[PDB]
Amino acid sequence: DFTQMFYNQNVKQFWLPEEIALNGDLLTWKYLGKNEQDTYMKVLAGLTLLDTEQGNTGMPIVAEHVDGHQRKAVLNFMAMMENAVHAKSYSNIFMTLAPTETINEVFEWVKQNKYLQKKAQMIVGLYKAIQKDDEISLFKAMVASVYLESFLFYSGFYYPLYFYGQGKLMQSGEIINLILRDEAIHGVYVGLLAQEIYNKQTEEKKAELREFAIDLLNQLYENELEYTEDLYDQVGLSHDVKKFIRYNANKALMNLGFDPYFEEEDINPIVLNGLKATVEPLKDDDFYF
Amino acid sequence: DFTQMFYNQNVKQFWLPEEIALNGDLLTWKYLGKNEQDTYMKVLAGLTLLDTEQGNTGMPIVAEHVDGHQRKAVLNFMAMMENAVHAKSYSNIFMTLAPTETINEVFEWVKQNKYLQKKAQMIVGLYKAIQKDDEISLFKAMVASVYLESFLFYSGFYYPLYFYGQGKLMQSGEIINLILRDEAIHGVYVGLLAQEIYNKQTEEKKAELREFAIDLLNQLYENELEYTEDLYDQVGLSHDVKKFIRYNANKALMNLGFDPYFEEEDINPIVLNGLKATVEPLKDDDFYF
Amino acid sequence: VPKWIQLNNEIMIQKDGKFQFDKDKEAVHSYFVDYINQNTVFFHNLKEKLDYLVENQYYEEEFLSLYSFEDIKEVFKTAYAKKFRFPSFMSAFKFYNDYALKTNDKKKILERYEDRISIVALFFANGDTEKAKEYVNLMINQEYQPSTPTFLNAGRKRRGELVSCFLLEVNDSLNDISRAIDISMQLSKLGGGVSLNLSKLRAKGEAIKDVENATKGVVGVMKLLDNAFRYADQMGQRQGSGAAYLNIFHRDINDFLDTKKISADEDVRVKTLSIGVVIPDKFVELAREDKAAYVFYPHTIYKEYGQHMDEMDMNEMYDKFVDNPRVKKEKINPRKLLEKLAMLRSESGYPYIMFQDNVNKVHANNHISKVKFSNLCSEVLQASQVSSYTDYDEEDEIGLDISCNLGSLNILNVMEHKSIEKTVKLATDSLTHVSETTDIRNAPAVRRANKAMKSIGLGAMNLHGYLAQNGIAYESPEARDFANTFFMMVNFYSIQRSAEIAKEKGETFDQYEGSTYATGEYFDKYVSTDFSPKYEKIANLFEGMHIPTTEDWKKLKAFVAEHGMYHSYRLCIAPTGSISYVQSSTASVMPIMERIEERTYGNSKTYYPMPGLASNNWFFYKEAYDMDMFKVVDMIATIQQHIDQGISFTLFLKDTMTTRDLNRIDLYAHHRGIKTIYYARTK
Amino acid sequence: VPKWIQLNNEIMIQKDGKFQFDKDKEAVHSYFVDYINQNTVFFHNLKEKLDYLVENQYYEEEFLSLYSFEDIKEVFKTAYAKKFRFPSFMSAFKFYNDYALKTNDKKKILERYEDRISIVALFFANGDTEKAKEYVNLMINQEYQPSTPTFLNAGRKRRGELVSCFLLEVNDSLNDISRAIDISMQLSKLGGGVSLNLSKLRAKGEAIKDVENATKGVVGVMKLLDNAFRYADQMGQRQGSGAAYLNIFHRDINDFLDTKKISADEDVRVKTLSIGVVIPDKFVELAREDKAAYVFYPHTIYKEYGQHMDEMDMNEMYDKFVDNPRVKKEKINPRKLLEKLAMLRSESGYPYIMFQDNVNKVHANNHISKVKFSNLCSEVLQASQVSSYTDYDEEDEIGLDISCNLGSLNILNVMEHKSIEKTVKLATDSLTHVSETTDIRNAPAVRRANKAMKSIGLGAMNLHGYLAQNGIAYESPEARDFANTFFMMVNFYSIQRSAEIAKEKGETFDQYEGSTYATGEYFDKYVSTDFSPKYEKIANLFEGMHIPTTEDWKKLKAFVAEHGMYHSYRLCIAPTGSISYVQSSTASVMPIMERIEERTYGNSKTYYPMPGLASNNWFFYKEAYDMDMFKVVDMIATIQQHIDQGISFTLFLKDTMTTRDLNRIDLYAHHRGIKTIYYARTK
Ligand SMILES: Nc1ncnc2c1ncn2[C@@H]1O[C@H](COP(=O)(O)OP(=O)(O)OP(=O)(O)O)[C@@H](O)[C@H]1O
Ligand SMILES: Nc1ncnc2c1ncn2[C@@H]1O[C@H](COP(=O)(O)OP(=O)(O)OP(=O)(O)O)[C@@H](O)[C@H]1O
Ligand SMILES: Cc1cn([C@H]2C[C@H](O)[C@@H](COP(=O)(O)OP(=O)(O)OP(=O)(O)O)O2)c(=O)[nH]c1=O
Ligand SMILES: [Mg+2]
Ligand SMILES: [Mg+2]
Ligand SMILES: [Mn+2]
Ligand SMILES: [Mn+2]
Ligand SMILES: [Mn+2]
Ligand SMILES: [Mn+2]
Repeated sequence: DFTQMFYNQNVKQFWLPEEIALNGDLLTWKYLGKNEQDTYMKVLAGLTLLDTEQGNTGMPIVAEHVDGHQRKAVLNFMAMMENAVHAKSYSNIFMTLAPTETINEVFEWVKQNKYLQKKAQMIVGLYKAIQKDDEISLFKAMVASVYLESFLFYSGFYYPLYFYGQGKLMQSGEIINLILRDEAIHGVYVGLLAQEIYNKQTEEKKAELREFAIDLLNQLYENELEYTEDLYDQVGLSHDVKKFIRYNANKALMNLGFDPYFEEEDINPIVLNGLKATVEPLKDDDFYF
Repeated sequence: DFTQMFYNQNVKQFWLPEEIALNGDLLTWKYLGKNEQDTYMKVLAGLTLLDTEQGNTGMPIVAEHVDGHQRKAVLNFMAMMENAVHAKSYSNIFMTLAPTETINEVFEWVKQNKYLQKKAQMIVGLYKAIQKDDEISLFKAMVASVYLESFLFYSGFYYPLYFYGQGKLMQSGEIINLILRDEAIHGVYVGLLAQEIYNKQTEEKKAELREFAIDLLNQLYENELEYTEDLYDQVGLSHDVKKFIRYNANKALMNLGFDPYFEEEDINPIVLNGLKATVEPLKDDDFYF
Repeated sequence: VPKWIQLNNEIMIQKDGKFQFDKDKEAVHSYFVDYINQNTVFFHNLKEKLDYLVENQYYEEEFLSLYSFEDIKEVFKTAYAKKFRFPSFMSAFKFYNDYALKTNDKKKILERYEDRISIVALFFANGDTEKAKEYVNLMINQEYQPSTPTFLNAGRKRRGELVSCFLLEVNDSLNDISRAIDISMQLSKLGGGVSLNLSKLRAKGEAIKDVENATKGVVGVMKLLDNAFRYADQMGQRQGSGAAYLNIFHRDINDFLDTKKISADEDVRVKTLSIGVVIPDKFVELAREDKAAYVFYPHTIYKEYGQHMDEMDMNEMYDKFVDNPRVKKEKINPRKLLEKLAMLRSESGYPYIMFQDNVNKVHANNHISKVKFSNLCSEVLQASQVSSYTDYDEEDEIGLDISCNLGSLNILNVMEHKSIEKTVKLATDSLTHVSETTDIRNAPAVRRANKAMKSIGLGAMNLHGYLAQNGIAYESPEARDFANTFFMMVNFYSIQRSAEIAKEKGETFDQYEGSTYATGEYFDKYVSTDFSPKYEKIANLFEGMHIPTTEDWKKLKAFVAEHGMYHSYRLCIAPTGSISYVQSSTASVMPIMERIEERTYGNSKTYYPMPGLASNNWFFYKEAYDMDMFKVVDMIATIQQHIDQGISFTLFLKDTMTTRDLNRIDLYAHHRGIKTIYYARTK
Repeated sequence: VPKWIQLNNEIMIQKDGKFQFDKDKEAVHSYFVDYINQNTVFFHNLKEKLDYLVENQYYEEEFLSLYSFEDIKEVFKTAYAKKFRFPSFMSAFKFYNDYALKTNDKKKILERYEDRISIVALFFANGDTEKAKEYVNLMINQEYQPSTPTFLNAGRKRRGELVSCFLLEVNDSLNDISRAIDISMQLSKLGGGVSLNLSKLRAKGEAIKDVENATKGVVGVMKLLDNAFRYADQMGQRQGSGAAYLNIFHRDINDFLDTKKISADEDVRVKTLSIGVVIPDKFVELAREDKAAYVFYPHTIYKEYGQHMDEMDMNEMYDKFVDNPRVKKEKINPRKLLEKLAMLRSESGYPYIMFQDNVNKVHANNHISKVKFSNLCSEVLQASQVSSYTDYDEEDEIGLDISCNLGSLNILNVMEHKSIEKTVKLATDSLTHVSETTDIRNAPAVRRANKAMKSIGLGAMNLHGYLAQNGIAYESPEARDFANTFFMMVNFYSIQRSAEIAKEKGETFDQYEGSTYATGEYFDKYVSTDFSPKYEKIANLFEGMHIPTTEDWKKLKAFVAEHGMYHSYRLCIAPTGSISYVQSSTASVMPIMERIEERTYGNSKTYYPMPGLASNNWFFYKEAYDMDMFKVVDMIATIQQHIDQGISFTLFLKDTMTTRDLNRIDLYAHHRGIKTIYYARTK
């Protein structure tokens, strides 16, 4: 009942980072403190890693196991967006704002950062555990994918949105909003596929799947807290970002058909402001009048 | 040396089925004989069936085994074009020209056809034989992929190009020309990835891979001749189609860095109509002798 | 943004749901209060102005020396006594940006509208002060408008030629091809549009000195001509414009047409060379009956019969060509060729279509030659004889190359003044003067044909404007009735003036005795059919003017028999591109493309409503694309029955209609007697 | 594969580590016993053969009618008495594929080598049986080889022109440009390579009658000429080849060069027109001193001084041009321009380099005109006067357009027969006959210059072959000594024959009295310096032949002063591309590109070893790319000191060397007196 409308929405949202000129951010970037620039680079690098794996691994593997040519076409399109559009856009931003050495250093930093490695290990592990014709392993990977789309990106998205909302780094911010617009529909779509599998189960099996989903969310959440503190303490925003990730965790649960898990909190209003001609043959009657 | 350049060329060639209005083809379709309509339907179904294998297996399997983030992104983009753009385009052409019952029957026929099946299963067999961390099996699959993209499609493309060059079925011919333009670049790109593997091999292993490629080409070519007579004898075109197959076989070989196998031949003109030395400054005392 | 531009853009701003058309008038005032008067050079008296313009090499001394200064001052005073005011901003802008004389530094205005009109009148009269005043009254009433070459360059020392339509015949030889390239370059240097007939050229794969498969065809000649026209581009002012015409039975016709396809390679496509196709009735008959046609190799036909393929009647020669084994030919499908023509016209508006038999069944000078091709605007249709340009130190055989003299009647201004006769006769006299004063020393056949034929083209414009301001739809039968009557009177008075000039000078055009004017055949339909208006509204429009009857036409026929006719050709309806702005008129006899046209000059936007457009006549100013092309064809045929040459007839198509509709319009034009089809403009 | 093809490919199959050169001989035998003798057309006697070739429009009957059939039979018997055998397969293959006369359908061979030589000799002799036998003995011994046009087309009805190269001067006018395009097409139709001097054409951004920034420059004329040469491509057999020459002080010199850049846009790129650059000594002096130079607008200089920029000496007028405010100029870096020249020559081998001062410091006809440009092969260096092609119906001022007839001495065969004098005199007579019977009816300046200058080009081939077959390294001083002596002998006997022809005809070339031949200056270095060999080996090589001394040169100078010279120009060393194969000779005086060349014909491949290549002379046949270009420059300068026209000097470069090395080679060539540099071929 939904794939065709998602197909149409995904293809109509198609974009490339080159559509957005980035040289306009040069001055507002220059004006940020060293702490702010550091957090910003690292935040986008963490996002780049997530999209790299979502494009290389997550979306293609889910596409492989989901039945139906139209469902596969949507998932293939989403996969392309992840690595050919989203992951690449971050390099466009980096290449504009930062010198090569700072770019090299931040990519080295992703490799050695323990929270980023842990979250990649956990998410990719679940993708690679999918067994052919085994719907339960597929469900588990789809939960992981929804958590990546609708929860994990948001510790990263906070900062570009926070600046956009203050009228700073607005070209980079425009790119990020386009990425976010895509991930929102990706999270909903994968959520609907996960619910399909969940709804086939016995009540006992469903109870176990909810346990899996909630245990996984909590494990990812605890890691994301440490990641958030590590990045945002130097810019004074860790508590604010934490509220934002809890907000989005609830959206991820809802995408999976589950009740919200965290209590509602006031999000920084700045971040909320951040959101040939046709040819016919000649008939013999056309020669007479 | 080449992936970013191909990335650029691929994304700038992006298109959607909806861009070409198909209904005006009915003004020339109605004037074709039964044999012409039959051949066109059968050719179209042949292309559709082969392209589906490439979208569901060929491109995604190569993307899975190739190392490199940028290569995986380009390959993902190509897989997207197969599944999201090409497949919808072929379906659109069919739905415009034939009623539902006729489409189902043509696909039943072509699905049972000996020559279409032989080539489809030969290609799919090589994709299924790729082994993790074995570059030889990957190379063999890449050869199969290049043969599909740059050679096997062309016994089929001939007919729409033949009409397109005559002013018939111009809307669907425009679509086919866009598809063909994508398959050409797909073949060249996968060809470069195959040459990379080939160049890492010993001289004995190279000779062995060359023998594999030529042997495979021979098997496919002999089946193409039979496929060609089966479809095109009823419309009197087989001689010219055979010249077009050999010409495209030579392009496929050149994509794989190999010499042409067949002598140069001229192609049907209707189908054709359808289709630094080191700078060193003068240091003075070079004017005196 | 200047004040006049704001006042002009205020037109689109709707007040009470209506366009502020009157604001345009205010813009004109601003354009004269803020810009024109400030940048117009003023002199203490006209004597000082004339001395400054002559001394600084702006004007010519010869034409001003024919009058005393008192006569020139009287002519200028007559021009200024009208107190002419441009009714729209675009009229004054186009005149003072395109036609008004400016200093060498292009920052000051030396000529007003009255000054330019007075100078052109003095040039026309050639020493007659009363005739100069008559011309001044004609042009300041805006009844007659000399063409852009004549209007811009008359009386100016730094000028091009007053003729800008040139038709060249190219003979099948390398010497003739090189001479054609040279003449095209020389005429483009003079500022003229050059049309070349390539039908006599042998096709690709023909023999040169009995060596086979040697000829490059007409496409190589087209490449040479395209390079020549790119090189000769009016001293780097305008893009060099040329046209090539090929008969549809020439074998290269496909490759010819292939020069305009977008998919054509760089060695095939010509970009600055317009193409036209000549379609004899035989091709239309073959397409109608679906019989497969044959495209012939011209050199084999020339060897077999001693005459070029385009020099004989294909209707009686086609079967003999097909049955002749010594004539080489290729099988084609005429319906496929027609569909290719329609597709190419949809893509790019090319080629121009010339219906050879439609032209030649009413051609008065078939004895001299049949009309084999048209001009760059596809409205000049005259007899031409090819020239034999031999080697060096050998005498050339100079033929006839067409070069007619353009000038347009403003139908609205002419008819509101009830002066069809006077305007037509004065325009004929001015065109005769400009033809006599034209001397081209690098085009021998053009000069010879100008001296011999004395052919002029008297056109008309503001037909749709006049009809819309009089509550008449362009597609209505009343509009066709008016066009019939008006252009029959124009033809009558043009023939009368030509015969009067022949009687006065004692000479006719060369080979007039063989023309249908001399034999009286031309007047047949005029001595038997009455062309008085059949509708009371049109008759009331013609009130106050004598409409020539059949007895008047018989008297004119007798007068022509006794005295002859000075001009071989008199009437041709040119597109009238930019002069229609200055005259505040709709272009040619074509229907308007847009009611209000938006243009971009510099970095500023400007808005030109069609002349006389208001709320009352908004519906009558129907756009050309919304009109039925069959009724436009009917109107153009109604006009063409009174025009000896052709009419620049542009088709106006919607993006929805297909090539079948374009082919149907072309075939209905052929059926209705349309001589030429100019362009297929798709909205 | 054919048997002779296998035998020829057997050369590269080494036996005992050595090439099987003798197998080549076997191939020729096969090529004759399996193909040539079977494909030849034999008649009962020579009478039937001559009659069949005459009536079937293969031969012109006029030149054969000057002899009785007994004399023609005697000439043919003299040709066949030598029993000439082709020593290599490629010699016979090249003759019978490019020069032997075939039937209309090209299925059989009508002309043998002896038949072709007899026909050419009979054409040369012009009715003299003994002279015809002398020519037969000269050509069958392969001492002299007429150029490809003369050898291929002499005595043929379907022939083209016997002149290989034509040089046109283009005046700065549209009429002159169009005439140049026409003449270029006419001469390419005749088969000759056309060179055009574009230095008189005004640069881009010049005024055409007081309207500024109007000219397209030399690039527009270049595009026109490129299209003209593309169209006139020898009836589609050989691609039309043209050359454009521009002075390095022309303002368009960069744009000129930009026509050959591989990144040039299609609107600028020119692909069928070779480019040459004429460099005066002033440019080299400015580049040497690193002083910024000035390129000039030709039209401003012509307006100020009344003469063209290339019409006067830049070495004395450059400072006046720079200090003149009425002359327009642009600043350039001469060293950057030299580096651009080197880069362009590395990328594409263009432009040709003509050192104008090197040409004109020894030019004998500076009074007539200075040499301002060269031919398509950059070896013709003659005085030319520009023509004033005026408007139609106006008389044209016909100037002098260079044209000379080519003929090459085979150095090995000439010295083996010890017949430098006889071969040179007979070749001069044959070239004089070719000039006399040449009459071009569409190039007036070419015809007038041929009639007046009487210029001929007597070249030489097989210099490297003779040196390698005699154990002399091409770069050795002994080789340069041999070249000095041999070409001094050639110049001496050419001057003697020219003076003898002038005496026997009582006429000299036009304006000979002002030449250095008449004043005796030309003989200065010949009456004070002895050019006898300085090495004993070279003197032994010249044994049996009287080497002219200073006394013989003084006697020749007195003889010239008494009688004059018939030819303005006598010696020019053409590349001799394909006719060197038939003569079994190395191409021109250039060193061999490769010892064995692999050429693909049809679907087969053939190997041509250099003439006389063997084990003992393998290293004497040093490849040109492996040679020091400075010593090749020394050789070419040594030859050039005895050649009145230029030498087609191709530079042979390695890929490792930079553009600085190419610039150093060019500057050393300029220092050593090299007149022209042909090509920069990179291995
Ligand atoms: N619409 C117009 N078309 C042409 N010229 C105009 C126009 N409006 C103004 N001008 C020029 O500006 C001058 C000033 O005209 P304005 O409307 O102020 O009153 P006027 O009574 O015509 O003036 P004047 O004393 O100049 O005759 C005119 O004489 C004329 O030269
Ligand atoms: N290398 C060659 N060059 C030219 N012609 C050749 C060559 N080889 C063979 N021929 C021609 O083919 C013929 C074959 O004869 P071949 O040379 O084998 O010797 P032959 O029969 O003893 O006679 P002869 O040598 O006296 O002509 C020759 O007479 C000659 O006409
Ligand atoms: C006509 C024309 C000339 N030219 C250039 C090329 C010629 O070398 C140069 C001379 O043209 P000319 O034929 O000499 O023009 P002209 O004689 O009327 O002008 P002037 O009195 O100044 O000589 O102008 C163009 O570049 N484009 C053109 O269209
Ligand atoms: Mg001829
Ligand atoms: Mg001039
Ligand atoms: Mn993403
Ligand atoms: Mn996503
Ligand atoms: Mn596809
Ligand atoms: Mn593909």
